[PDB]
Amino acid sequence: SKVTLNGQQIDFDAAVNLMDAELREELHSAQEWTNDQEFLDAYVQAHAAKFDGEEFQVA
Repeated sequence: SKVTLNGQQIDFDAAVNLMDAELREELHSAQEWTNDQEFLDAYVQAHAAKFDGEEFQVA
């Protein structure tokens, strides 16, 4: 799928490949996800919380 990150449409699988492994599995285990965009948006929030405010980016 494509998801929107920081105003740009990017491949979700590529984004997932850049996600912190512990956070990605925590989010996957915690709940059902309506779609990949909801997953990404929650990941961005969790990444900022884990890494002292760092903005997840893909580039």
